[PDB]
Amino acid sequence: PGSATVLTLGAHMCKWPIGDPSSEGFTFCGRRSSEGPYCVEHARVAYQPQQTKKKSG
Amino acid sequence: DVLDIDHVTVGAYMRNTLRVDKNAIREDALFDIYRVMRPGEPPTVEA
Ligand SMILES: [Zn+2]
Repeated sequence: PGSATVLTLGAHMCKWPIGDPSSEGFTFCGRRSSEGPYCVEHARVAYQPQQTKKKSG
Repeated sequence: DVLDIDHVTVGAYMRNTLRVDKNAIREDALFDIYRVMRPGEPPTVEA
């Protein structure tokens, strides 16, 4: 569970959903997560870990 | 062992070229070559 609902979501806050939106309790983390939609604890699990990609140009 | 370069038979053209370039590491030369080939693109060591 988080510490902020879908209404009290301000700028520079975590937005990783927890639970089911069609459920009773559905909130977000709501922590210090500036310069990014998700938090630092979930930024490494959401995006592709170990980014290794390259091509020609 | 210092050098063998006179001014009558051999020239210092190859040695002088090492003082005009600012690239030292191989990655620097690779990035410069990639920028010269594909201009206007962020070069990476992998590509
Ligand atoms: Zn989160």
